[PDB]
Amino acid sequence: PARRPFIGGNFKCNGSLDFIKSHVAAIAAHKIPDSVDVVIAPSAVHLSTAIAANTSKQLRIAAQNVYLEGNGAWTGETSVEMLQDMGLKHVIVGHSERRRIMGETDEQSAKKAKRALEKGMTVIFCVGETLDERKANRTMEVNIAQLEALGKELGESKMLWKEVVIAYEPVWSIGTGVVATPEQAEEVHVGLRKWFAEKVAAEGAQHIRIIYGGSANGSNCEKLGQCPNIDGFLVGGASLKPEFMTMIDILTKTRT
Amino acid sequence: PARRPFIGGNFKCNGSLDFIKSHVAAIAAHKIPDSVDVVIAPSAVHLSTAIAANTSKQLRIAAQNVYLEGNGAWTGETSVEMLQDMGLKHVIVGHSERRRIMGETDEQSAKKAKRALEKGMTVIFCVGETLDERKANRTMEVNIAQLEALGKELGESKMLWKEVVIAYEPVWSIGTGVVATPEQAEEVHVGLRKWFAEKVAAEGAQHIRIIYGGSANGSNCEKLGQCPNIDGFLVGGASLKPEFMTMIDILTKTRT
Repeated sequence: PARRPFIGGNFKCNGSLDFIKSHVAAIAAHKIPDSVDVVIAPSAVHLSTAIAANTSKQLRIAAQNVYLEGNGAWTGETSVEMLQDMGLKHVIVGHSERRRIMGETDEQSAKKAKRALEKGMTVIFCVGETLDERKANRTMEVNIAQLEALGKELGESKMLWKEVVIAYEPVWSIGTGVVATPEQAEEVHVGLRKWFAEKVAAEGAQHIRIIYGGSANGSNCEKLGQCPNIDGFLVGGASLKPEFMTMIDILTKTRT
Repeated sequence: PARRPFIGGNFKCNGSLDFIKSHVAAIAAHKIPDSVDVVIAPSAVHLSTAIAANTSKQLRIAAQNVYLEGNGAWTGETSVEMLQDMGLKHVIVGHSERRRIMGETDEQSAKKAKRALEKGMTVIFCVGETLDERKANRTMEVNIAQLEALGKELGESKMLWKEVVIAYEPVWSIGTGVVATPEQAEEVHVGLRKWFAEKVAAEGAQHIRIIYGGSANGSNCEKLGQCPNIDGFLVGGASLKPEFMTMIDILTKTRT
């Protein structure tokens, strides 16, 4: 059985008010089919501007991060409550920039995800290995460890996992212009799906979306989208460009 | 010679869209004199809502945090460029919640501050010791170390320091309802001003604002404001309440 395809655009720390207005309008003007989930994640200060600019009935706005506590004395942090008050359904958790550059631990990412999921959000949960870890032949060990941390907070819970979208982004592919080959990406996605079937649920493994990120763009996404276990993309740099819309079209054509 | 008094309200991780609209309107309706700087720092997702609600010609909106890189691949982070594009002049850097709970290092806080100052922002730079550090009689050593980290990035630079407001908030006073006595606070502020005179500039020490935070509220702020070296307040919990306006009035009456 199959999955609703998913494409997310992570703007990261980019944008101005004028850009958000113009780019969100451009995406919203694209004919987005009802058969694919399309989500964009502007920087936190731009979320309300993006929501106001979003005239699409399909496009959804997401956050790039959320904290693991509710409202309270957490200077600089955003709560799930704040995001839901703004009408958001989606949030990115555990992006490799936060894990590897900003010191977000496996347990911290897992706790953020659990809190968001328990409150009814859809979490795009990111995992991935560094070039060093892949050279050491620890690719699956690393990715599985990141997921087992979420598993520790959610276990086998049903429908905690229902609204998880796993995003595999090899760290060596992020912003480097070095995309994983379809073979390399599919191999990891197969491994993640086997892990899910074994440690969570066999039926659940058939339904969970596992998307690929890391230098995914309009030129390479068709071949990735043709891989049985790659349900779509988490797009960084290309999400700031008109080619993001081309990717939506390619994903639709290849997987619906 | 003397200082323009400064009062900042840090909302921390609190608020909904409706609250921001209503509370910013309430503050903006207060008669704020031209003689005092009054700044409020909503959560990042609420900044644009607060800016739209702010009809005051005196009140300024500030951010609670900013990253130490420009725009780029920093998922979950906000750049100085983004804040300036939104028209903001002020940012809180090095809040003790970020230092002590979220692992922001002295050097990281210093680098954030330097970047913001170089771009023309006013930085509310927070320092403070824990109860453990004070028990160990290391209060001044800790606070000075946090400032020397900024000094390392700015040195004796003129007018890098011109737009710094130092905020002393003993960690044991944050959200605990245990305010420092005027005697305790003034003693630290004297120490910080002596440090500034010795390590930065004697004339500069006469002009830099050093504000107190940590359970400051409408009931205790007059006695603090009467201390020669306490130029105002960084207000947490009370900034979410109507008593914030009472504090503005008390600060004006005591220091102008």
